[PDB]
Amino acid sequence: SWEVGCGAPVPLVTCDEQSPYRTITGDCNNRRSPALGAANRALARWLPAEYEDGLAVPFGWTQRKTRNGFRVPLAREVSNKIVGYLDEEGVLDQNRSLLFMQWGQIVDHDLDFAPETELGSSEHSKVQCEEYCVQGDECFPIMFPKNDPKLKTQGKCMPFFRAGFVCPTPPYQSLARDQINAVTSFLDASLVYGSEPSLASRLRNLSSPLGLMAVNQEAWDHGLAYPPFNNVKPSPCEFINTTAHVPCFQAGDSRASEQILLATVHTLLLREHNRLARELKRLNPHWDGEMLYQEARKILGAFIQIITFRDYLPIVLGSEMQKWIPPYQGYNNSVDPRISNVFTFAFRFGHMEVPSTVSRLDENYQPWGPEAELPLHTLFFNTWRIIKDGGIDPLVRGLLAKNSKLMNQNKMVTSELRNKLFQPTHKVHGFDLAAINLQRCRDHGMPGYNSWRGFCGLSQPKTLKGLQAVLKNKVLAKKLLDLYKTPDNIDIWIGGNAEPMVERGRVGPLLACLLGRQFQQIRDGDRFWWENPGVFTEKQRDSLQKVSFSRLICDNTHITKVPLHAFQANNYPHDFVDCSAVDKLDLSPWASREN
Ligand code: HEM
Ligand SMILES: *[C@@H]1O[C@H](CO)[C@@H](O[C@@H]2O[C@H](CO)[C@@H](O[C@H]3O[C@H](CO)[C@@H](O)[C@H](O)[C@@H]3O)[C@H](O)[C@H]2NC(C)=O)[C@H](O)[C@H]1NC(C)=O
Ligand SMILES: *[C@@H]1O[C@H](CO)[C@@H](O[C@@H]2O[C@H](CO)[C@@H](O[C@H]3O[C@H](CO)[C@@H](O)[C@H](O)[C@@H]3O)[C@H](O)[C@H]2NC(C)=O)[C@H](O)[C@H]1NC(C)=O
Ligand SMILES: *[C@@H]1O[C@H](CO)[C@@H](O[C@@H]2O[C@H](CO)[C@@H](O[C@H]3O[C@H](CO)[C@@H](O)[C@H](O)[C@@H]3O)[C@H](O)[C@H]2NC(C)=O)[C@H](O)[C@H]1NC(C)=O
Ligand SMILES: *[C@@H]1O[C@H](CO)[C@@H](O[C@@H]2O[C@H](CO)[C@@H](O)[C@H](O)[C@H]2NC(C)=O)[C@H](O)[C@H]1NC(C)=O
Ligand SMILES: [C-]#N
Ligand SMILES: [Ca+2]
Repeated sequence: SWEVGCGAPVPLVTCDEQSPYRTITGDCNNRRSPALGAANRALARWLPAEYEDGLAVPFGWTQRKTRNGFRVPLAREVSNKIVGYLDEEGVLDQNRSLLFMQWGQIVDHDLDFAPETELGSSEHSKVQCEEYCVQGDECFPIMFPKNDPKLKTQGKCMPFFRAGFVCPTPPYQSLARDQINAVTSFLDASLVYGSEPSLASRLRNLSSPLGLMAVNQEAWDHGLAYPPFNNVKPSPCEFINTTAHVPCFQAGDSRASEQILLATVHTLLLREHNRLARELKRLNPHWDGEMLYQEARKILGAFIQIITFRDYLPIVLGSEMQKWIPPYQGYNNSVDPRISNVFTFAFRFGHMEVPSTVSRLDENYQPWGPEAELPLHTLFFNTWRIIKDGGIDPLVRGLLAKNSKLMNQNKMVTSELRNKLFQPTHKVHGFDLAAINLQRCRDHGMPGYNSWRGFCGLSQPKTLKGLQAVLKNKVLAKKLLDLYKTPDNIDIWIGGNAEPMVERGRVGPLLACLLGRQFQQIRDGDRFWWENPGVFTEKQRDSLQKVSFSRLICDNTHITKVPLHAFQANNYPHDFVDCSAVDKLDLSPWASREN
């Protein structure tokens, strides 16, 4: 091999080994191999990387180089031809609420983040990439094709910087290049608490022995808290409304404010921790602050794993669920819990589930005000519509009463994301998420569609006729091959998402396999999985089975009408009940007695 002991982790940590609590970084989960699943380590490779020069140069970089004999097509062209559509009508998912899309994003943020590069405390190429579209070093621009309207209006490209990678931060030369996962691989609410000790400690309220998370001191939502403001300037959230001067929120994860509905769920989660910590202080007046924090935290981790595995996964994977995720049989220390590189692209099926608008509803679940429904592109990095325009309740009702967008082979990704995305570093609402997904697959050394079809034990299309049969669509198959010139070159993201959906699910066979095996691994390779004997007591697990997202809303908002099954499509008011009908989480089992 090339080094088995390489890298730039968090330095000096040692395992307690008989401690009830997860570490913040994820170290010490696996006794035998402590760094497994820890944050700031390389994403795992389930298959060897594919680079133009075998090591680090992505396909698409050199113009004369081919992949299997052909030029790879430009990400934006694939975007323009396959991914865009104009008419938003009829695209809604008739049996999935907007919360279905939004939870996907929460789970994702808990599992994987692959940061971009700097080594530019002040850079000037950071401007050579934007201003001039010059490829080079970590600038890998998305060039516009001939006849792209953004040419007329935007320039020659969209800037794009390669993903950070292990060992160093420098150009290098050891093993093939591996990207970093800056968060913990375990579903452990790292998105609320942080994945590094410094951020984790900054998010806490250490001014009092109550094990609380710090809340914003400038704004309140009917007596309920908001996260802290991230008071580092310049702020993306301030930039979108020079006048409101409302900054981004501070959470355990830096993307928290990417969009308003994401900021919203982060807020409920923060609020739930504090609720939990208060409740455990009435029950155990003798507990110190550290114990309150850790105990509340452990519960919150179990809520996220439960909602995810009991309510969310079954409706993404449908009939494939049991094929890839059998009933839990206990912790297996031989299982690799790392998130794989390919999963961070497979989990992006979610991009096709985002609708063009977001609504605010009032207490009768009717349009809230004259500007109730808003285009998604104005909600990127937008915290001012929250703080200054209703708080989170009207947003929360929207999440329950509105639908997600349905993946559709003819209508993939809304123009709100495909033409009008806002990137926190630049200043235009003019980027293309789809094109970015394609560029990123290449950046990350992904194998092609057929390599993954094979990995998953599925047939590999060698012909147009074969691709037609697999996609079950003549027209999609043909545009795809007019661009790629062989199924082997199709980027995993577009190939995976082009497959028709398995029965009672929302992803096709390939994605169901990639998703499925990954989820099986993080549950079975987790020493702190909630069902593993010894983590919780039996009585404690009997209480946890009764959690729901609907209850989380009742305890942390002023929404008083919710559905019993929040992920499916719900109509008001037939499918909405009063909060009193929804099970509460009983904490008596956490009552500790002295003698
Ligand atoms: C704005 C964005 C969203 C909502 C309006 C959104 C939504 C989702 C859903 C619902 C996901 C899963 C079900 C999901 C997964 C992942 N995303 Fe995506 N997303 C928005 C915007 C972005 C941006 C920008 C990125 C970074 C793109 C890049 O490559 O530079 C992004 C990424 C991801 C991602 C990979 C994360 C990682 O491992 O680094 C998902 C698993 N999303 N999003
Ligand atoms: C909207 O989606 C719903 C969930 O995807 C779906 O109903 C679900 O159907 C599944 C089986 O396909 C059932 O799962 C479990 O529920 C029963 C309760 O009667 C249990 O006893 C069984 O163990 C069973 O496995 C549920 O009945 C149901 N899921 C939930 C949690 O509600 C609807 O059919 C969809 N609506 C439409 C119009 O298709
Ligand atoms: C860390 O936790 C501290 C303890 O809860 C907390 O202090 C509490 O702060 C709130 C307001 O910030 C106070 O609530 C009071 O608000 C009005 C002022 O307009 C008063 O008139 C009322 O008495 C009301 O109680 C709490 O009194 C205060 N509690 C204590 C015991 O000091 C901090 O705010 C938390 N720090 C962070 C950064 O979140
Ligand atoms: C930047 O954010 C501003 C809010 O912080 C926002 O201005 C605010 O929004 C509207 C104006 O469009 C006003 O709402 C209503 O207020 C009173 C009564 O409540 C009405 O009489 C007004 O007619 C209006 O409908 C807010 O008062 C207003 N606040 C201020 C101080 O202007 C801007 O719209 C945001 N700008 C952009 C470009 O996003
Ligand atoms: C823990 O999971 C591991 C790894 O998947 C299992 O160990 C073996 O895995 C290989 C690879 O598929 C296969 O040979 C078998 O599935 C397993 N070996 C045999 C012959 O037992 C293992 O089943 C799990 N450990 C426990 C105790 O369940
Ligand atoms: C999406 N992040
Ligand atoms: Ca995590």
